[PDB]
Amino acid sequence: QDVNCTEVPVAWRVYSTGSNVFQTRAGCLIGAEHVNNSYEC
Amino acid sequence: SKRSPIEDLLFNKVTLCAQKFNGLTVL
Ligand SMILES: *[C@@H]1O[C@H](CO)[C@@H](O)[C@H](O)[C@H]1NC(C)=O
Repeated sequence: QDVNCTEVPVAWRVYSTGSNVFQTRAGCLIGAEHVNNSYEC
Repeated sequence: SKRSPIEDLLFNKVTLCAQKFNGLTVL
């Protein structure tokens, strides 16, 4: 939450960097891919 | 903006910092 995540890996490890990283208003999410479609919530 | 003239007038009157400190967050 509320963290620009070019610098998360500063503090079981795949979820710290690498793979695909996404930027949302609340923060950013690691471990999910951002599709271009729209669905029910 | 996708608002209406009345909605636009309303949103321009609500107008009256506090970014983050001492564990104060706004979701
Ligand atoms: C996040 O950081 C990168 C590089 O550190 C910068 O290019 C980007 O504009 C920043 N984004 C925000 C929302 O601060």
